[PDB]
Amino acid sequence: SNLIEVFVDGQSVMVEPGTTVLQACEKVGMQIPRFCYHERLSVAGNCRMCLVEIEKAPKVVAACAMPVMKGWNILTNSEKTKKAREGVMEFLLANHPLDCPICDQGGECDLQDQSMMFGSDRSRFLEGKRAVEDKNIGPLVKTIMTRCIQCTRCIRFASEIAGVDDLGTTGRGNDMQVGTYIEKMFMSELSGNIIDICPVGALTSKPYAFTARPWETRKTESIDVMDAVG
Amino acid sequence: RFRGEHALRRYPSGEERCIACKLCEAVCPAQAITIEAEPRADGSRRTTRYDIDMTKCIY
Amino acid sequence: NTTYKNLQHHDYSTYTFLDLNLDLSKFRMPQPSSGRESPRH
Amino acid sequence: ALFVHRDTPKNNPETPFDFTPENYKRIEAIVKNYPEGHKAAAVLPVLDLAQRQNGWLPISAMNKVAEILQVPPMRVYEVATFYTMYNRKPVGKYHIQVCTTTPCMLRNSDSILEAIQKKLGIKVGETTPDKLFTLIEVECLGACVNAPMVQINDNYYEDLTPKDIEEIIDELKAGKIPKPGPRSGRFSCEPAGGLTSLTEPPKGPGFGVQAG
Amino acid sequence: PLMGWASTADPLSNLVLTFSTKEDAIAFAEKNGWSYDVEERKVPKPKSKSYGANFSWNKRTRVSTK
Amino acid sequence: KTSFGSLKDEDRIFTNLYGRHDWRLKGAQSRGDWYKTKEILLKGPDWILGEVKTSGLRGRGGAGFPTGLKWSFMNKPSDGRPKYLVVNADEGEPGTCKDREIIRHDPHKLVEGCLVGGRAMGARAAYIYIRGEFYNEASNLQVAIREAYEAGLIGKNACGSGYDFDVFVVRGAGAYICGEETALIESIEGKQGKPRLKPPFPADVGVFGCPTTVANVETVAVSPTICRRGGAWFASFGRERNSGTKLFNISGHVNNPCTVEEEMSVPLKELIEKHAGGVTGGWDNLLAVIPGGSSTPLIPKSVCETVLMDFDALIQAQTGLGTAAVIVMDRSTDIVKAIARLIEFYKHESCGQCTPCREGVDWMNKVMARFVRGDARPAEIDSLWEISKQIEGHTICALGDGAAWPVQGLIRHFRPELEERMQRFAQQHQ
Ligand SMILES: Cc1cc2nc3c(=O)[nH]c(=O)nc-3n(C[C@H](O)[C@H](O)[C@H](O)COP(=O)(O)O)c2cc1C
Ligand code: SF4
Ligand code: SF4
Ligand code: SF4
Ligand code: SF4
Ligand code: FES
Ligand code: FES
Repeated sequence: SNLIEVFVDGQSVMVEPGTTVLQACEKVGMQIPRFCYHERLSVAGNCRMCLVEIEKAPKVVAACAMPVMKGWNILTNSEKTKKAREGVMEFLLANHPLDCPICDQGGECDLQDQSMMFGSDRSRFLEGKRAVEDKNIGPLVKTIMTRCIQCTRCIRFASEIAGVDDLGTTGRGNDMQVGTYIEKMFMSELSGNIIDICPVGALTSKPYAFTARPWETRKTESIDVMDAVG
Repeated sequence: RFRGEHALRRYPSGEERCIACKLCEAVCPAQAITIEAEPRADGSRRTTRYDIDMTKCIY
Repeated sequence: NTTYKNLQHHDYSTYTFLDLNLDLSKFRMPQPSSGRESPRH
Repeated sequence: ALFVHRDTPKNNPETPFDFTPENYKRIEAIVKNYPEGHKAAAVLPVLDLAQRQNGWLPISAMNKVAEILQVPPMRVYEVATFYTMYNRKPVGKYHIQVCTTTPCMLRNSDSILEAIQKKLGIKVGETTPDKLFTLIEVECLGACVNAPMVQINDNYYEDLTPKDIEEIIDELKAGKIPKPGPRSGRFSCEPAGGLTSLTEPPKGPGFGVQAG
Repeated sequence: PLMGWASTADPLSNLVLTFSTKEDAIAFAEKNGWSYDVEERKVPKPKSKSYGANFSWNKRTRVSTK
Repeated sequence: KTSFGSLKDEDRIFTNLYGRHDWRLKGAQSRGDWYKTKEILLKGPDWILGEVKTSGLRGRGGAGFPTGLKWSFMNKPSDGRPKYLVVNADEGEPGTCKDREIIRHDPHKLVEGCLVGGRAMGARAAYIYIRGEFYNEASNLQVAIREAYEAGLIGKNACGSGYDFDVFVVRGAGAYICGEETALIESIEGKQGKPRLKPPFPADVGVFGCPTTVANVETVAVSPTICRRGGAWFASFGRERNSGTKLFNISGHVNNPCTVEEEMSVPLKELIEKHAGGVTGGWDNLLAVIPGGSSTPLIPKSVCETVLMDFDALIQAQTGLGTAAVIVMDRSTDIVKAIARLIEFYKHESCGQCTPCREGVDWMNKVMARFVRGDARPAEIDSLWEISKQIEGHTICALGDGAAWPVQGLIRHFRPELEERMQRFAQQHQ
């Protein structure tokens, strides 16, 4: 009845065909750490944090965009899984500036939480650290593109949901700006949703900008007005 | 390294040194720090209110 | 042999590729369509 | 290297740009190469046609390519900023590219750079105080079996030395473009001495065929 | 009115009681006396995503930007 | 078993590599092309796949997968969508000069190979992706395709068969990863040129979504002579697994640098000396020899006194053989400077999908610049070994692995020269 056996960490589970490895690991409750996978957008393999080891295999595969063959056995806490995660984390924190005090996602970043719970302790990379000139996406969205990790999730969101097609990658190598080439104010509907999509503090809110910090403000359930959907 | 009568420093020939990053409010074990932040017209992130109770302060 | 049989490419100007591409327009397979004329119809 | 447009009024649309109808006939042929329903694949050759119809491409040209091929403009901006033919800054009539990576550098490339440099005066990246001699160094052009090599517009030059650099630059100043073959013997990639490779004439049709 | 703080007449407001099932939550709320509104737990929907359908031929799932 | 041999004429796969013969359809027919090709088209793709798998054509282009198995992967039962053949004619890997020579001098043999490959899998069209920097040779290839269509040779009723087939030429725009296996496919589609992930292989999703296959110009150009000449005669050259003829391109610090055709199995010293002059200053003057090009670690002199030019032999020497770029470097040359410029090449030509190759090529270029100046301590060269371990095997494409290999080969073999450089800078700065 369309069932495939996957042994997540030895424990067996039946999984429908076609789904990714990460949906199976979330079917058993695990979380493989991730930056450019998102459960509402198309799957791209840019961030490379999502790597996981399959038993009896030389290479380390990407759990975001790997279909399920018959009878897997997946090690989420093996040796080279942890070595690959600490490696990718040590690459990501190189060209990322020292802005964690002045940043706006300082309580709710993902580089910080994953560099705690998966990454290394001592750093390296004595010299370098590129800096990119920031843009002006809109008067509603403050934009510091120095903090960008080029995960390409704002672009997939704009193109597949907002339908605007204004955000683009430009350049090669380290020089990959993510933005509008023509100084154009990205002004459309659902433009506010892009600040929750960007996982690092690059595309942040303009009126909220420097007024709070998320470990103090308490959360409360509520229902919208002014829209019939609520 | 004596501890008592804390005050805010400022830059050499410059502005206030604080950022309102709320690290001190997060770590204050007496919960004596009260920070309210606003940016000024220049665009640098700053404060409005930085109130300490010396009565609550265990130092 | 000792005589170089190129210099046919000695006098290729700028637009010669696209001019030959225009010259090869006919006798060509009819380019099978696929539903819509574009991903945005 | 200025990956933001920054209007610069020689740019800053609308700058007057238009195609000859013969180029419209070209674009008809190029779009008819590709299967119908995927008309967005002709952006690269049509944008190359715009590059050769107007020696450097403005933003009005990218907008016009987007209007003809009915794509969004931002994909055209991505394709134009990604590749290396599409020099977005304006360049001159001639365009010197000195190719140096490893074997070009390993066969004394810097003498060619200094020979260009003191024959022309201006340094890399920028240009002369008129048109037609924008100088850049580049990565591999694919003729590694020869000298550090010289590309002028759609033309190679292989197996050089600084005196041939001076000859080529003075004849380009005269306007008479030289022959685009390599210099100093071995007119193609040959062992320059006794030619110890194939010498006998080829056998022609049916030399040991089996189950044709 | 002397500093600009948030005074409150609320002892019970700063509580949170983390539980593990809805049944023990309802049992504790009915036992200890006060009223209760039990909301719902809303799981993420199990979808099916596919890179191969992100690169399709005739369908409209053509991302055109990666 | 011929003991690893050396090539002799009349058995070369393609003559007229130097342009000395008449180039036209008339000249190709005099040389022996388009001979009995209708009986090759009218015999069946089972025969061509059996012939290619029998001959043992090891695939060229740097990957090294066997070509017969890939063309057998293209035997999906036919659906409502067509099938494509993409002939990859780029030259990156500085040292290459490989199929520039073929695509300038004998394009009719490329049209041979693409027609036989299109018949070999039921393909419908052949897109030939040429490098953008090869404009004169692209016009020559257009002239060859024009004369092929004008003689009624391919097109509708290809060689008198009932099998239509067409060839299109896409000029590139200048890149290096457009030479890859799948960023090629996105460069055809009119996107920006970036690779795709591997779990969709091109035999399932390819050029706009149709199952296509990508083939190097050497494999395509050898592919008609495998069919029109003897069955497994191609495997009479060298060893058994990796066999046949290969171009060898000897550039750099050799006397009269050139390109030759030889056997696959051939000793390296005989390759260097007996076909392209000699090493400048005798054989003893050479410092190192890199085969393959820029995606292969180096070989010191004591190893290359013996090791022949085969895939498995160079893997036993722990260097993955790329494509034919067997170049040398002299004792009087800063190999640290040459390899640091090669890392600057990888920084100039690499996209930025993956965080590992992007950030790692950044660190390796800054660290190799500091080692050219000698501005560190040996813990830094050990950390360079650590990062070159961590980049390799965690990317989309093989450019990250290719950026990790020569740094590894340098740290494996020329350790004390780096120690001497850093000692010199310490003694001068102190
Ligand atoms: C960085 C890189 C460079 C490549 N360069 C070439 C090249 O110059 N020519 C080529 O045909 N394929 C090139 N390829 C693609 C692969 O070699 C591909 O497998 C090849 O086109 C066909 O392989 P095969 O001959 O083993 O079937 C390159 C791939 C990568 C990752
Ligand atoms: S985005 Fe995250 S890592 Fe970057 S400055 Fe902000 S909190 Fe720090
Ligand atoms: S701006 Fe944010 S969402 Fe967009 S690529 Fe950068 S990190 Fe990702
Ligand atoms: S908020 Fe507190 S910890 Fe942060 S900069 Fe100001 S004084 Fe320092
Ligand atoms: S490893 Fe680098 S060059 Fe290769 S796909 Fe990833 S980002 Fe691009
Ligand atoms: S989630 Fe798999 S690569 Fe980012
Ligand atoms: S490096 Fe100059 S031609 Fe290849």
